[PDB]
Amino acid sequence: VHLTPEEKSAVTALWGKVNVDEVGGEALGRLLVVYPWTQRFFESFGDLSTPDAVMGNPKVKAHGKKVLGAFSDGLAHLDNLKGTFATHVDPENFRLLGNVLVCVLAHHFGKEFTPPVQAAYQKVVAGVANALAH
Amino acid sequence: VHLTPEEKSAVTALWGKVNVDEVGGEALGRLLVVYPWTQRFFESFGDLSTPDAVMGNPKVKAHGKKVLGAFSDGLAHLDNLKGTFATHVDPENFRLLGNVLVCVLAHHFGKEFTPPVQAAYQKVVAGVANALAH
Amino acid sequence: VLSPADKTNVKAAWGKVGAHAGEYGAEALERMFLSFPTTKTYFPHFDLSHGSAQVKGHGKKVADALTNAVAHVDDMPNALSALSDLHAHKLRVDPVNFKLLSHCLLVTLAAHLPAEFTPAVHASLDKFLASVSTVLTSKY
Amino acid sequence: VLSPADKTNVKAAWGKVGAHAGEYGAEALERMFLSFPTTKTYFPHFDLSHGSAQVKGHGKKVADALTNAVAHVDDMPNALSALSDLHAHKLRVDPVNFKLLSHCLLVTLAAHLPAEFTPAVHASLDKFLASVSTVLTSKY
Ligand code: HEM
Ligand code: HEM
Ligand code: HEM
Ligand code: HEM
Ligand SMILES: O=N[O-]
Ligand SMILES: O=N[O-]
Ligand SMILES: O=N[O-]
Ligand SMILES: O=N[O-]
Repeated sequence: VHLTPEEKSAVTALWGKVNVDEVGGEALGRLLVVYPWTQRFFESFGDLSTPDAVMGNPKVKAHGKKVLGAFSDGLAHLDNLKGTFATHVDPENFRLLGNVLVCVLAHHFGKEFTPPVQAAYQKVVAGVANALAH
Repeated sequence: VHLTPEEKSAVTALWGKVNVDEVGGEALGRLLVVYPWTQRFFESFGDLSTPDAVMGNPKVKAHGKKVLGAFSDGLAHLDNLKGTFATHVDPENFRLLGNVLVCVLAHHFGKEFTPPVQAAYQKVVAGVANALAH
Repeated sequence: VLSPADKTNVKAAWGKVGAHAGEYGAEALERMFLSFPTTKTYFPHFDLSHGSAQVKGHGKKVADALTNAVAHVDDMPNALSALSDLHAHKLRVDPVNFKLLSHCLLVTLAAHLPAEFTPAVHASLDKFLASVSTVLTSKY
Repeated sequence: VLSPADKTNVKAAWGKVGAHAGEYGAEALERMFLSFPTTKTYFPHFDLSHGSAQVKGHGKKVADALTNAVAHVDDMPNALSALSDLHAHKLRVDPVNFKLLSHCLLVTLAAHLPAEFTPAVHASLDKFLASVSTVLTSKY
C-alpha cells in the first residue's frame, strides 16, 4: 500500500499503544460472533457456543495475538506485503476481519480513532487482506 | 495467475474462435442491463433506456472490443498482469464483468464451454479483475 | 423484489429447461467445484469426480429446491424455511458461496438455452437466484 | 430476519446515542468519504471538508432514516419505500457502498459507546444495517 507519511504517522502512533495481548482476540472473537460462518474455519478451538463463550476461549486469544503480529509485520513492510506474508477461504472474510479489527480499535481508542486515522488503517487492512488472499 | 498448461490450452483454443467484434459489447451490455448501477460508470454513452437500447449502442460495442482486447493482453501476459495493465470503482464490479463475460462465452459456445474450460477462464478473469483493481 | 416480468421470465426459463433440470443442477455443481475449489470443503464425504452419482443426486435436489421456490415465488421465506436453517445454522455456509453457485447456475442455463438466455431473461434469473440466496442466508 | 434480542439490542443502542444521532450520522459520513474515496462521487455538489454544513445536514437525514427504520422495524420495506427508489432507481448507488457506510456507522457507534458496543450488540447492529441495506437496494 502507498501510505503517505501522515497516514503512516496516524497508524504507528495509535498502534504503539495497542494492548497486543487483548485486541487480537477481541477482533477475531467478534468476527466469530458477528459472522457465524467463520466458526467453521476454526474446527479445533472447541466451544464457540455463545458470544461470552467465544470471547473467553484461549485459542481465540492465542490466535488473536498472531493476527496482530501479522498486522505489525505488514505495517513495517508495506513496500512488499506479498513477500512478507509468504506462508487460508474467500478474500472477503479477510476484509471482514480487517473491518472488525477497525471496529475494535475504534472501541478501545474512542475519540482518538478519528476519521483520518480510520482512513489510514483501512488502507493497511485492505493491503493485508489482499496480500493474505493471494 | 498460475495457469497449468491444460488450463492455458482450454483458454486459448476457445479464445481463438471468439468473435472479437461482438462478444465484448455483449458482455459489457449485459453488465449494464443485469447490474443497472454500472450505467452511471458510463455517463457519455447516451441512451441506456432499455436492454434492447443498451445492446444496440455503438460506444458499448466499441468499448466491448477493448475489454476483449484487455483480456487478450492479460492472457498472453499472465506472468505479470500488473505491468500489462499499467493505466477505474469497486473491485467487485470488475469481478461482475468477468462473470458476465463468462456467461457470454457460455452463451456463444454451448457444450464447448465445459466445466473444466469455465474453471480455467475464471482464473483469468479473476487475475484480470484483481490487476485492474490495483 | 421480483417484478411480474421477472416471474414471467424465470417461469419461461424453467419451462425450456424442462426435465433436464436435475441434470443441469448437477452440471452447475460440477462447474462450481472446479471453478471455485474452496466450495468443495462443504462436501468432504462426496465423490466429486465427473459423473459422480452423488453429484447427480445432489443436483437434482438443488434443482427441486429452486423449482419449489419458483412455484411459490411470492412466499419464498416460508417455502425455503427448513433449507435456510440447514444452510446457515447447521452447515454454516459462507454467504459468498451463494453468489458462486448462482453464477454457475446462470452459466449452465446459458450453455444449454442460447435462445432463452437473452439479456432480459439473464437479468431476471440473476435477481431470482439472488432472492433465493437472500432467503437461504437469513438465519445466522 | 431480526430476532427479538436484536430489536432489543438495536433499540438500546439508539437509546444511548440519544440526541447525538444527527452528529453521529455526520461523523460516519466523514469516516466513509475519507476511508473509501470512491463514495465521494455520489456527492459532487457537496463540500466534503470537515465541519461542512452540508455533511452535517445530510448525516442528520441519514440518522433520521435509520431511526425511522428502527421505529418500524417489522415493516421496513414499506417505511423505506421512497428511499429505496431514490437510491437504486434515481441515484444508482452501487450496492457495495452500503456495506461501506454500514461499517462506518458501526465504527462511529463503537467510538462513542464503549459500554454499549458489546459483541452481541455489535452483531445485532450489523444485522440491522444489513437489513436496511437490503431494503434500500431492492429496486434496481
Ligand atoms: C488472518 C488469519 C490468520 C492469521 C493472520 C494467522 C497467523 C498465524 C501465525 C503468524 C502463525 C505462526 C505463529 C507461530 O510460529 O507460533 C500461525 C500458526 C498456526 N495457525 Fe494461523 N493464522 C490465521 C488463521 C488460522 C486459521 C483459520 C487456522 C485454522 C486452524 C490457523 C491455525 C494455525 C495452526 C494450526 C498454526 C501452527 C502453529 C505454528 O507453528 O505457529 N490459523 N498462524
Ligand atoms: C474493464 C473496464 C475498461 C476497460 C478494460 C477499458 C479499456 C480501454 C482501452 C484498452 C483503451 C485504449 C484504446 C485506444 O487506445 O483506443 C481505453 C480508452 C478509453 N476509455 Fe476505457 N476501458 C474500461 C472502462 C472505461 C470506462 C468505465 C470509461 C468511462 C468513460 C472508459 C472510457 C475511456 C475513454 C474516454 C478512453 C480514451 C480513448 C483512448 O485513447 O483509447 N473506459 N479503454
Ligand atoms: C441456490 C442456492 C442453494 C440451494 C437451492 C441449495 C439446496 C440444497 C438442498 C435442496 C439441500 C438438501 C436438502 C435436504 O436434504 O433437506 C442442500 C444441502 C446441502 N447444501 Fe445446498 N443449496 C444452495 C447453496 C449451497 C451452497 C452455496 C453450498 C456450499 C458452497 C451448499 C452446501 C450444501 C451442503 C454441504 C449440503 C448437505 C449435502 C449432503 O450432506 O448431502 N449449498 N442444499
Ligand atoms: C444505511 C444506508 C443509507 C441510508 C439510511 C441513506 C439515507 C438517505 C436519506 C435519508 C437521503 C435523503 C432522503 C430525501 O431527501 O428524501 C439520502 C439521499 C442520498 N443518498 Fe443515501 N442513504 C444510505 C446509503 C447511501 C450510500 C451508500 C450512498 C452512496 C455511497 C448514498 C448516497 C446518497 C446521495 C448522493 C443522496 C442525495 C444527496 C443530496 O443530493 O442531498 N446513500 N440517503
Ligand atoms: O495458518 N495457516 O496457514
Ligand atoms: O479507461 N480509463 O482508465
Ligand atoms: O449445492 N448446494 O446445495
Ligand atoms: O449518506 N447516505 O445517504
